[PDB]
Amino acid sequence: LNLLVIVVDANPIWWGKQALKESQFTLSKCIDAVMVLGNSHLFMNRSNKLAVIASHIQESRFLYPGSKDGKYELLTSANEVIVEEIKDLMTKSDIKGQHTETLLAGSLAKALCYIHRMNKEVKDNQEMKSRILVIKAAEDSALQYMNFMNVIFAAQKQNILIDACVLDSDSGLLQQACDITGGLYLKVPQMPSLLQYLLWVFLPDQDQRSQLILPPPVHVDYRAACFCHRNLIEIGYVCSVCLSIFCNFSPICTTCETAFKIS
Amino acid sequence: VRLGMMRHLYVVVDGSRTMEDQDLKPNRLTCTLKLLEYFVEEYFDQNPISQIGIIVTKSKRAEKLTELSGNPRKHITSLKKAVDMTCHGEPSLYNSLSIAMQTLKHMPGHTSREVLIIFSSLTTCDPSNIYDLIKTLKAAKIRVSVIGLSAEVRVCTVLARETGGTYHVILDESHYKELLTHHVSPPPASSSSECSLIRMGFPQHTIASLSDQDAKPSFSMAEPGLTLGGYFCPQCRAKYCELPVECKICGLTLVSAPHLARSYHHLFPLDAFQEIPLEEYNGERFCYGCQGELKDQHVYVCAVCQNVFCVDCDVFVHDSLHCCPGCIH
Amino acid sequence: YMESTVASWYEQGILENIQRNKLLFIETQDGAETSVALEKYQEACENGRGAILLSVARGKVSEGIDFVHHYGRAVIMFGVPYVYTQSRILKARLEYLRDQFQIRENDFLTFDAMRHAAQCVGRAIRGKTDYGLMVFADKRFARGDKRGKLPRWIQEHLTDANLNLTVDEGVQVAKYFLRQMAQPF
Amino acid sequence: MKLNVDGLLVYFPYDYIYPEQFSYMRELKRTLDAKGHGVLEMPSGTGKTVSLLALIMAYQRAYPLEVTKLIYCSRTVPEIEKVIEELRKLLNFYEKQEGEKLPFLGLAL
Amino acid sequence: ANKELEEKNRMLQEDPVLFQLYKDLVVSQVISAEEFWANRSDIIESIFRTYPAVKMKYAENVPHNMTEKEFWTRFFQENSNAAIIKRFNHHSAMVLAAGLRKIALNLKKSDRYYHGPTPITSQDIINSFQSIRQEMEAYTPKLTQVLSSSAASSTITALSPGGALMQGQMVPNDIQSELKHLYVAVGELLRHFWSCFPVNTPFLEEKVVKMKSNLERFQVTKLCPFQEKIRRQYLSTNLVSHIEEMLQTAYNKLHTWQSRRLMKK
Ligand SMILES: [Zn+2]
Ligand SMILES: [Zn+2]
Ligand SMILES: [Zn+2]
Ligand SMILES: [Zn+2]
Repeated sequence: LNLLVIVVDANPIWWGKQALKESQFTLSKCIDAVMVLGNSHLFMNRSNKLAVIASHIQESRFLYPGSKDGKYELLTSANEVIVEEIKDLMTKSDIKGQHTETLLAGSLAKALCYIHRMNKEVKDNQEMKSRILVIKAAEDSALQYMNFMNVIFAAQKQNILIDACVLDSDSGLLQQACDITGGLYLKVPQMPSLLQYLLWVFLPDQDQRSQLILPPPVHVDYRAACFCHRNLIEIGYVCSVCLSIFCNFSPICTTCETAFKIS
Repeated sequence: VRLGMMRHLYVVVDGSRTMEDQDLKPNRLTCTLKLLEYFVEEYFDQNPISQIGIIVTKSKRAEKLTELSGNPRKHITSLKKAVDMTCHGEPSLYNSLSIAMQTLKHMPGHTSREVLIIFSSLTTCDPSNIYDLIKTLKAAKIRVSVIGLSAEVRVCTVLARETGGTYHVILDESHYKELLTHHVSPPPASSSSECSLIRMGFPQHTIASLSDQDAKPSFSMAEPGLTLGGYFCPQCRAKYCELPVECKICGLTLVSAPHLARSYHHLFPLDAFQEIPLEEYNGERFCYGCQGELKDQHVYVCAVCQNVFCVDCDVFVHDSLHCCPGCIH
Repeated sequence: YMESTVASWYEQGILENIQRNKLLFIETQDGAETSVALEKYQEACENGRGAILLSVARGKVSEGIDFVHHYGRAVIMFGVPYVYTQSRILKARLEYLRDQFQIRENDFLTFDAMRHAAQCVGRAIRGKTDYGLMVFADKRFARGDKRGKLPRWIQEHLTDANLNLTVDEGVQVAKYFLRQMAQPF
Repeated sequence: MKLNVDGLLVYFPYDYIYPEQFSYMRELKRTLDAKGHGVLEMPSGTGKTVSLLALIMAYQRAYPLEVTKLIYCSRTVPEIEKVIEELRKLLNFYEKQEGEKLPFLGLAL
Repeated sequence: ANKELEEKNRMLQEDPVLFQLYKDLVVSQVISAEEFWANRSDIIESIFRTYPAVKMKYAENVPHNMTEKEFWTRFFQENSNAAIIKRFNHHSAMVLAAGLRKIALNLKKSDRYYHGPTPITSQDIINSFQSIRQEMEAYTPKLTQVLSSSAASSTITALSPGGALMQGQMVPNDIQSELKHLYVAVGELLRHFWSCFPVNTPFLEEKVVKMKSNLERFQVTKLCPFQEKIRRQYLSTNLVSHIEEMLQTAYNKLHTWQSRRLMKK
């Protein structure tokens, strides 16, 4: 079976900027597209299961743990729960000018441990191939690099595919993240037609991904820079403690304070 | 506590007759090799900059099964090949340690030279006394941490404690897994250990410039066919198939930023979360980590974020993720 | 008796296999050879070769020497130590004890055997809590009288479960006990 | 390590003593108080020497007239050397505790 | 002793690649071969080391009008009872003699890791927050709003190989071996040329060898382009330019470091 997890980056600052701009695309339509994708994923098979996480500047919250219109009961429950919870989360939110960058590493950590819990609980008879369909919507924060890299490596070890679906911006950190675990990287330039991209590129599971034509991976610039400048550097002088990429040879690296002996 | 991020480790395996004895459920040698494959892969996955080397000792002679390398697959293939090894003879600690010392003597001072002798047959027939070699080992600051099997060998006990390594004996297969997984992590740097800056090079993946114009065809550098694109070197300018790898010309380590980032969690260990069985005014039925009801009388909490985590959440966080999800916020 | 057993093992292939597995040293009446053999035995114990020191219970080496950690780790007792029943000095010493102080001849003989065995087997526990096992390859020790006359500290540790283990079972339990003692406190 | 033995207070150099040591010391003090010859057995090759010597020294301090001196015999000279080493360690510990030299003499023939 | 000659004879045919490259360095007469190497049963043996008496007997009784089978036969061949014990004691002693030959870490800046090497009004947040709060008072518009046929067709055309977001030769075989061999030769000589190049080595005897190696660079790169010319004039297809980059970059390093040395002087 397959356990899909949709990590939606519903950043109020950026989505409300879109709302003020009165652009055609809106967070409501984005949520509807994600809902349709999840419904289709479960539609694929009974054993398949899904979950949803929404990201905010403060924290990240799960959007998912009759036939009034003649509807499938389970998908109806999914629609109702996600709609109600997303509206509640968006309506209620404190204001903090100091912190405005969208948070994604914590949401991904929650997704990873949730997948681990489900893998533990599920019977050993059936093998579960989990996936994380990250949908970024705003620029990433520099300070989150370390934790995001930790969670990416944990996902690599635990065999989960991070399929990135960044839109309106190309996050180098996120493309690097999905490249490590082999997840697909699609940058949709037509936001209104986003759902067609999901039902083709992302929706097919790892089982059938190899035997299918999908957009080629984007080249990844594995840049390095010294802690002085944050500029690209091809040669780094790291020590045996900090393991930090530096500018030039120095008597002692500041982040270490070690008694380096010249020679 | 200072930790040596870069370490050249030699896993000395003994092809002694005693390995024939099937003390463990499968053959002893087969079990050791099967688990050592996992150890090698996990060691590379937890220390990309580091490198490993296997010396197989049998019939009083030690042979380098695989030289130092940064490619786990090559070592894994060597293990699979060695699974069928005859396993007849008697080991020689002097021979094995001398081979390891010969290879590690020219290694850089900054890196931590380490040896893990998986000792199976308690006997040690050597051409020369090993107590003399112990002095050279201490002078060369090569850490040696023996792991004995079904025997508390006295010479190896003194070897480990004098050279700074640790000595252990296998209680069972499950404890063997724990021992090797523990040895995976970098050892703390002691007073004798010294740190020094090491030259590093960061290559960038490159492909055909524009529609195969002014292309850079090349086959490989350690039956490789032509490659349209790949990794390169700042100085070698020689195409490399996979990273990280030591330069075949420069002698400088080529490694990308994520490989280095993989080792920061060692510098930043996660403080253990106090285990409180009682609810302790925790009215949140759903576990914050996994958003699942706490079916057991156990809770974990940090000293900063003060969040709630269940048994599985805490175990996974301290084992693999090496960072607290909510406490990241 | 030691020489006869050694000769039989030499005629068979057991002795060569023992030599391959570990070095073998033997005791002789001459003190110079005894001292040289023990000096080499200590170095063998220090090194990984190991050593198997064959000696006699009445030998002066047994009483003089003291075995500590990584020395005489496993003390093997081949046969209950009994003096020859022909030496007439012991006949006076023994029948006089029977006549006066009223000690049975068999009682005193078994006492002389058990005291000697305890002397020659109690060295491994010298001090510093150094592990070690004492194996007595003789069904006679399994008899209640021998166990009763055995020192209290050894006997109380001894149990009926391991009282009369077969050779293979004894080897397995020795391996397991050595495993347990290998790990730290 | 000062042990409040039933008879009196007895100094001891090492940090801890096993319950068998307590039993040994109390039985030995009982024999000395009775001032009658007796026999006892203790397993450990070492440790018995230090416990016995400490108890005898403390008893001598408490009742110097009761016991004139201690005559401690061992099988062999190489063995009795270890005993004199133990006695030297005990005397150094007691001298450090007291802060000054005391009229105590100990020797091996 | 002609130890070098013996080693050359040993490796003449045992290892093909080593001798192939060493010979190649001389085939075009590039440099002298001196610098090449300048810069870079059981039972009888056990008895031999076990019994010194057997060693002396072998030395005195070296095969002379006799046979090794007879020598083997001579091996195995209360007075006898004590001899056995004495023999084990002496033999174990001889074996043993033969085996016995005569910091807590502290840091001042940790946020540098939080923002690693990866590179990079107030009322606007309020306006966006309120607008997005009022955005989703209506939900479940999926019936028509989420997607439209025209946009779907445009997306499929884009996913087509000629569309956006979807961009979309082993002819030579024998040339492959020649290219591999040339690359191996370049690696072999670049190894010694770069062995001490990165290190400054401000010593006379240390710098002599780098000067000699730098001249050897000219001398080898003299012959490389001739084989390049031979290969080039075949089809003028599938250009091999990666080899040129190594030589040109080595030359650039050589000349730049020469200029730096002159500047330091
Ligand atoms: Zn540092
Ligand atoms: Zn290079
Ligand atoms: Zn949980
Ligand atoms: Zn926390």
